[PDB]
Amino acid sequence: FVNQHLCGSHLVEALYLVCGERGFFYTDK
Amino acid sequence: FVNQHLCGSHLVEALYLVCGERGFFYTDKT
Amino acid sequence: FVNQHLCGSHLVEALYLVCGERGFFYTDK
Amino acid sequence: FVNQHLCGSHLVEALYLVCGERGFFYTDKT
Amino acid sequence: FVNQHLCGSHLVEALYLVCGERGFFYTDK
Amino acid sequence: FVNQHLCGSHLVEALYLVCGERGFFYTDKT
Amino acid sequence: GIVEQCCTSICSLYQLENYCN
Amino acid sequence: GIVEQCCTSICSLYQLENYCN
Amino acid sequence: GIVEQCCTSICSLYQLENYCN
Amino acid sequence: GIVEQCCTSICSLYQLENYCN
Amino acid sequence: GIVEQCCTSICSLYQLENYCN
Amino acid sequence: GIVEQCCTSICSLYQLENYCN
Ligand SMILES: Cc1cccc(O)c1
Ligand SMILES: Cc1cccc(O)c1
Ligand SMILES: Cc1cccc(O)c1
Ligand SMILES: Cc1cccc(O)c1
Ligand SMILES: Cc1cccc(O)c1
Ligand SMILES: Cc1cccc(O)c1
Ligand SMILES: [Cl-]
Ligand SMILES: [Cl-]
Ligand SMILES: [Zn+2]
Ligand SMILES: [Zn+2]
Repeated sequence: FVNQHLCGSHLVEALYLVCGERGFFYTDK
Repeated sequence: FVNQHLCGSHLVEALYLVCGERGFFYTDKT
Repeated sequence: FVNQHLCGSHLVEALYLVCGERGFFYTDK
Repeated sequence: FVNQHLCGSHLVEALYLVCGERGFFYTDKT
Repeated sequence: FVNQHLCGSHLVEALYLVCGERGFFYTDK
Repeated sequence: FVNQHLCGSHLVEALYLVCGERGFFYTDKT
Repeated sequence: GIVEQCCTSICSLYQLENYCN
Repeated sequence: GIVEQCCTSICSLYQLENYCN
Repeated sequence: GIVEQCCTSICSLYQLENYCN
Repeated sequence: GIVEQCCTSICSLYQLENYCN
Repeated sequence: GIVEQCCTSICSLYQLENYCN
Repeated sequence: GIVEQCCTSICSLYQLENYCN
């Protein structure tokens, strides 16, 4: 639950920097 | 919800918060 | 301790976006 | 402490860090 | 692992505000 | 990696993400 | 509270918005 | 685009949500 | 306000703390 | 996935970059 | 260190400021 | 400095990495 929603928060910001213009898809359901 | 410019990481995060379980796609400048 | 202080960090930023101008109160003691 | 403009989420967070157990109130633009 | 890498994320941002111009060193290995 | 201005906390964090186990040093304005 | 409610189980925006004003 | 809609301009929830999957 | 004090201008700790509960 | 992979064990930038585009 | 000290137990600003310069 | 290099201007990974330990 939270520990992987608080973690997703960090992931997506980690991927904005890295991916940059290329962009990314953030799903998993 | 804020009536503000949301750029950069503040966007991705707002997307993240706004979409949730669904998820999302960020392309940046198109 | 930390796991609910690191979590509060995310909460308040989640509430700035949502609440916007209306604002919010962030206490609980 | 930084001598900078703190806006938006950078504020709420600085409030959060600066207040602690006490807590706080954010109104935004008054 | 993650729980102290997600926590470091918060720490360094906590130290940017506090330390300000003085700056800080963030290592520990 | 983004081709953007990275300032303030967005820097420290990018440093943090970019350096990792190594770590880093931030001085701010030099 | 919001901490007990939101940290423990994942809160949405609509569940966060209760804690507004 | 999101960027041009919500960055260079102000973007609502509904507008911010056009970009969920 | 905080916004106008600490956003449109620069705000100290003591100033930033006027807004704790 | 990225969550299983990155939250559980620490992912670097090069490991994050797999999840790009 | 700061990680052992601050992640484990909640550090204040004054406890964070030891790790400055 | 980082600030002047990567803030007032745009900074690459390699450039951003000149500041790791
Ligand atoms: C792993 C996961 C679960 C739910 C939504 C997501 O975007 C990602
Ligand atoms: C839940 C909680 C504890 C302490 C301070 C706060 O602002 C909120
Ligand atoms: C505690 C720790 C481990 C690895 C790298 C760091 O910068 C800090
Ligand atoms: C947006 C958000 C962050 C952290 C915890 C939550 O329950 C919700
Ligand atoms: C950058 C980052 C944040 C959170 C978890 C990770 O595995 C990596
Ligand atoms: C401000 C802050 C964030 C995370 C952990 C701490 O101990 C303190
Ligand atoms: Cl900003
Ligand atoms: Cl966290
Ligand atoms: Zn976190
Ligand atoms: Zn910002």
